[PDB]
Amino acid sequence: GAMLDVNFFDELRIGLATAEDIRQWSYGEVKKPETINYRTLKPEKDGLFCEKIFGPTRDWECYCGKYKRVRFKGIICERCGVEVTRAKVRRERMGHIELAAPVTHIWYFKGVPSRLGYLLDLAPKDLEKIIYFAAYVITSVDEEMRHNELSTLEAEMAVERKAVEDQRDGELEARAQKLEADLAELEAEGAKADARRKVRDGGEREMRQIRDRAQRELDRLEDIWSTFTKLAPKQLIVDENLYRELVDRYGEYFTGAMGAESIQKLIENFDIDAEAESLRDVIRNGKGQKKLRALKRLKVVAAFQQSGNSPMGMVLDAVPVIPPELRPMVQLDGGRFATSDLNDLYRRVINRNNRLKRLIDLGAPEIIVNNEKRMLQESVDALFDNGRRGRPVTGPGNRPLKSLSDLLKGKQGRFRQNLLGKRVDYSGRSVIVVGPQLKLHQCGLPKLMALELFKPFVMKRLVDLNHAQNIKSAKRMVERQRPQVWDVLEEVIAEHPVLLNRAPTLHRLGIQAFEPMLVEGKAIQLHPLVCEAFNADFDGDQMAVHLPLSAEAQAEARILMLSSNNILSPASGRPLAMPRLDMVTGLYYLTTEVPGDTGEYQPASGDHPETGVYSSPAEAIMAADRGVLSVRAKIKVRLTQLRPPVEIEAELFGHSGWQPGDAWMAETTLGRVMFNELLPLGYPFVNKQMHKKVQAAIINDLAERYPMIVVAQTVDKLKDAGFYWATRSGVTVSMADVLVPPRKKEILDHYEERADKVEKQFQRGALNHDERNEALVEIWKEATDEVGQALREHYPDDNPIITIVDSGATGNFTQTRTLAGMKGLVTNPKGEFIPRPVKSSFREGLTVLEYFINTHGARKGLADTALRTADSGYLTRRLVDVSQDVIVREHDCQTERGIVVELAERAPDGTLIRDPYIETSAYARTLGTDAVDEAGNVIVERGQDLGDPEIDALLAAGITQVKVRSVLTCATSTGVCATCYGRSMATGKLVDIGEAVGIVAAQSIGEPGTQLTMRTDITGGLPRVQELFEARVPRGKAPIADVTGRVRLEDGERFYKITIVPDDGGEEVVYDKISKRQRLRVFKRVLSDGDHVEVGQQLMEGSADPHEVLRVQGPREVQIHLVREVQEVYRAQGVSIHDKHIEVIVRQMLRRVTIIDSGSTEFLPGSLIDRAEFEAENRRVVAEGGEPAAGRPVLMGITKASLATDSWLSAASFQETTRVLTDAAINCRSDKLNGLKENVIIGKLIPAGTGINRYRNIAVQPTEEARAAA
Amino acid sequence: DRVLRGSRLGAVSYETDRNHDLAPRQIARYRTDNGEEFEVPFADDAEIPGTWLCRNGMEGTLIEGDLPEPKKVKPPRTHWDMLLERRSIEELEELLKERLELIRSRRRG
DNA sequence: CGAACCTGGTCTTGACTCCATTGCCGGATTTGTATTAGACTGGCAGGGTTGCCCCGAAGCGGGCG
DNA sequence: CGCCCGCTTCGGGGCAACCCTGCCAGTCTAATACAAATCCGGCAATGGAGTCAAGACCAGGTTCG
Ligand SMILES: [Mg+2]
Ligand SMILES: [Zn+2]
Ligand SMILES: [Zn+2]
Repeated sequence: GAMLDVNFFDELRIGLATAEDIRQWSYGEVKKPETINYRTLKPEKDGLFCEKIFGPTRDWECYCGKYKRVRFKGIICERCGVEVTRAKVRRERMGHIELAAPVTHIWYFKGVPSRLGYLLDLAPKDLEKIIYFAAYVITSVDEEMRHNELSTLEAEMAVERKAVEDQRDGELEARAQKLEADLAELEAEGAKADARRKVRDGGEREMRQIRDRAQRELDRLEDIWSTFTKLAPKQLIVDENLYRELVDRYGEYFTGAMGAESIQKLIENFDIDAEAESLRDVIRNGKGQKKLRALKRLKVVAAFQQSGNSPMGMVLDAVPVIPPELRPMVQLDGGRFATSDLNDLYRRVINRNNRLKRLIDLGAPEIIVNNEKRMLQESVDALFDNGRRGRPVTGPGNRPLKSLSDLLKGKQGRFRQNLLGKRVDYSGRSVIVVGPQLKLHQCGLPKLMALELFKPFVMKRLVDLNHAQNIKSAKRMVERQRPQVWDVLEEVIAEHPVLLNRAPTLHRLGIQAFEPMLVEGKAIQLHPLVCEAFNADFDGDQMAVHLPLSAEAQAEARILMLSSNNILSPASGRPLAMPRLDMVTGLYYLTTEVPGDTGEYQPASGDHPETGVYSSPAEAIMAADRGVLSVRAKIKVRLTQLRPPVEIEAELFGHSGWQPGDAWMAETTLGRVMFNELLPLGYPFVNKQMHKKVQAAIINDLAERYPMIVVAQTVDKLKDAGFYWATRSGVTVSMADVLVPPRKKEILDHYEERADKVEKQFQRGALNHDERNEALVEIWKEATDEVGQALREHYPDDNPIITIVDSGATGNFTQTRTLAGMKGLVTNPKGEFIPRPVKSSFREGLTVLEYFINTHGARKGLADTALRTADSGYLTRRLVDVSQDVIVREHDCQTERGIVVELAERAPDGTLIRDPYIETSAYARTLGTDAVDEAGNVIVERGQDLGDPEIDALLAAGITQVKVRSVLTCATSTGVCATCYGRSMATGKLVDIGEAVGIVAAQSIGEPGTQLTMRTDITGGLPRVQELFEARVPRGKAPIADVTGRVRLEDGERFYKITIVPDDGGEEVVYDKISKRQRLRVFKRVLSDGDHVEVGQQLMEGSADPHEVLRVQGPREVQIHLVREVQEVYRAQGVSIHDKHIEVIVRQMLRRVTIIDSGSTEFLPGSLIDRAEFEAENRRVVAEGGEPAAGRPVLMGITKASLATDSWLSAASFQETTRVLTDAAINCRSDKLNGLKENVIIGKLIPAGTGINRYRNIAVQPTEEARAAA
Repeated sequence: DRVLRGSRLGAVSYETDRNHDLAPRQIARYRTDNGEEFEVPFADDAEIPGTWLCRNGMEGTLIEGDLPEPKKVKPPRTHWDMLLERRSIEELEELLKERLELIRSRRRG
């Protein structure tokens, strides 16, 4: 392959390296622990920075200086030895260290599960005793020599133990003679009867301990004989004395060593093929623990068998050295140098290796040499991963050092810190301010910042206008800011878009492309209608300006990422250019209608005419500037430029009233006429009161039917009118405008009496401590509701606090209830309710204890908001890597499978009541089947977008279920087709053939988190969503049924006992350990005994695990279950997410199948493989003799799905980089670079959007007619 | 205080990266003891050394059979040197006889 | 129409100066190596409290050739 | 008799957001004795590289007969 790495790539094949690869990579052999001469500051020879080994530090100069130009290149100076070349080969040239003793690699030993352990069938607890020189290991044994000198050496053993017994009856005879001397000197004199036999007890105790001596050494000899009989390879001889005696008496017949060279000898003497087939035979016949361990070893054994990898590289003989510029020793200004913390580890390895080499050369005893080899092993282990095994090797200040494994792991490795997210040039940031005079596609830009962004552009341009002699005078002219540079700067800015990042970029609209314009000041002026997409209030938020350069980049910014082209959501298609907040209030006051206002239409006659008609809105505006007409009075104008509503159009004109000439009268207000002049000519008259939902529906209709530029101009006009009438609306806040409810004291007394009676009944022992708390909680909830109700009925409509709320601008009604009235119940730090409760509004001012109670809930909510965010961003991070490979490849899969939609379920009396969640579950979908009813005609044919009018047509015709396509059953190979994905929710049209819909899906799911509280043992929020996507077993596990029938209900000891009575029958499924802390499932009534359950009826109440409903009710029902169960949470927070995003994620969950039977082809049982590979393998192996591998569908969580991907590069860059990297290195798993993070990493063009070859290889020529006319 | 900025200990020059002509140069072949071949491009007018530390790292001689007789140096100092410079031959021979008759009187009695 | 000029350089020749560039050659300094004879004989010593999840290891009660 | 295996528990690695904002961490037997290497300071062979003075030498633009 390419060594200087020109951009031609097809693969990226990792592999376990060998010593003949390592000493072929190198250009030298570093053999001294020196870096730089202390006095001349030049690198040492044969050190860690030697210019002979690693290349010159100076461009085209040798070390002795005898060659100093380009004309001497490629050659080597015959004295210094330094190859004269360019001085960036020190970035790339490597070196190696020839070790004096072999050393095991740490990743294949220490990280669980251990790979040397599974390869050799050794325990890690006992393998650590081998490679750290703590225990011996037998690496070979002679068979037939033991087979006959077993007899000869047991004869010798009998001779030895008979000589032992010669010594032992010498002991017996000698103490027998001394004991008869004890007789002849104890019973021959005058003495005491017990003191004459204390010497009798003495010599007998001597023989007891002496036969203990002889017995223990005979047991030692028996032990060493049993060990020599049962000696075998892969055995461990602990107890040094036994090994030494065993060697020097039985020094033939076996070889046995200690440490990494012995492990290397075992890897030399190891048939992988017969070992592998023995494991195949064990999984062919075994059971239980043996079969599970046989699978877990067959994994790595067949991994080393299938590839061309010898497993000899797991021990290591030559260690390579990273180039000097990657571990650079840079000096700061002032001689305080900066080493790179790898230099010390290499110095430790070089020192210990040279010390080992001199010890072996000098001749040293075995203790010193094995201590030195253990030190060498620990040095290499610290080099590859410091902190892995034992104490991390510290530096000064007790700071653990940074080894090679710590350059990749975690957030500060190369992957998450420098491969994916880079600091970029042509950039800048500032604080933002509101820009209410800008157009939608414009933005502010401070000129003192633009002059530094566009500095090469303005440099070229004011060279071109002869304002500078050359480039250098132009640069100095820029740096002094001579005032014609601003006039040049306008020309270089105009029509050249910039990007506006805002961290944290939660979803796709965090980066948009605006046309810049110059603004006095130093703060970026942002247009106000993108605050909702950016989630940008003006509390001091800051936004980053980028700058696209190339023609492709400017076209992408101008066409894809422009502001006015991205109005709607990506998620639910509602507008985000919708005028919110202030603007909305303004429009509300502009279209509201006041009865009894100045200048109404009254038809009163007899004395005077009606005085309400106005011939034109021009006359109406003149009568409004004079103080006659209010803006909000009901009059009868005669319009000629506005399209009447559908009933009046069909009345006055029937079929074709074209509006620019026609005239028609209407009783409206003047405000609604001025409002409808903002909307375009084709749009009908509205004549309502501009609630925020009404404006959302208007902009959704106007975006679904008109082109985009009309939508942008209409939204801009609504912004201008909304601000201008928001100033006039008079919405102020004064404490005279916060009215208190007059009946409040009576309400508080009436509930205070009930609180007093509950407290009295607790004091008289009629109920315990918890039930009185529950009674008080319910009473004060009732009090809160009554105070809020009286407050709601007390206010007028033109009270500005209730006007802001009931317009829909901002704020719910509970905030008005807490401004005036009652705060209510305030929570505990644990989560319960404080039973006091707070009875003062914030207008009246709280007391000390009430405020101290409120602080609990406030700080709890704020800290919970912080932690959730971290969790919501992390969930998004996981989901992006899960669905990074769902990109739209084909126009049409052309299947016929597809899901059904509930779609306005049946009324009991019998109508078509509309299902409320249709917009998330039915719209923007393409039918696979047709709509037919009562053997009638077709209604909606195959493959239609199925928007609002055709849903209205289906509900008019009277059907309830349509079979529609989905991205669950798109039958394309790699990612979905287009027509299964349906309408792209951002465009309004059909999805393109380059979209990365997995990323849009992941961002729209984990985008609106944050704000997703919890509740008052089912998990009910963001951790519930997370355990759904992780496919966990839930906390409140409620088991589901397995077959129909009546139930065998029983309340056992302190918890339940439920069993299903079968109907064929068969074996009864027994559910024993169901807690009484749970509840039984209620439906339609509670679960009663003898009731007939379904096949997968949920028995108890809580959360069903998706594994069990997969195993019982298959893939379809677990898809329905997951979608319903996630959308239940998001509807509980009231967040519109369309289901196809969740379907994109669930389709990534249900890819793989498991292997319960190998068939006879390549598939290990329990392993998880992709479904398409499984089917293609069965299609290959039905020929050449037919056997099926048996497959079952699995539902796996999203971590394991992301880590068991095909490309090792993405799975290394995601998480668990060490283990992913080491088993990819074992499997020799070649990447194909076909994914989506990999092309981001290696810098080439990603295969989505404008990167795919359907758009990247467009030939663009001038047409021949205009060519001839040119 | 200042600043931060730092430099690698070395200069970065920039000239024409021309490739059409260079200084013409030879190719010599050195050989280790264990059959390894290495090619080293020396310049033309350059006294080519007889031995050369190769890419492998062990000392390699040239493939031309001249063998200029490098006259390899003495062994530095041995335990025999540190013993002989503080004792004498008749004393060491006396001790040799003492251990000789010691293993004799041990063995045959 | 020719004479004589004086001046654009064009180039060379010789004489003189200066200056790098080895070449010894000797002293200064710099770095490596060796050697010190009473006896001296198994480390300090510190931290560490989140929570959750997945998985693998050691062990204990349960039966059994 | 001693023999082995199914659940339990103990332990152990991995992860926990994102913009800016910061800027340089420690300690004791002590010297001689000699030799190779290195370096640096000063004349001494230069001859090459530059510099000036002088002139010969044209062959063409400027002026008198
Ligand atoms: Mg903010
Ligand atoms: Zn050199
Ligand atoms: Zn499809």
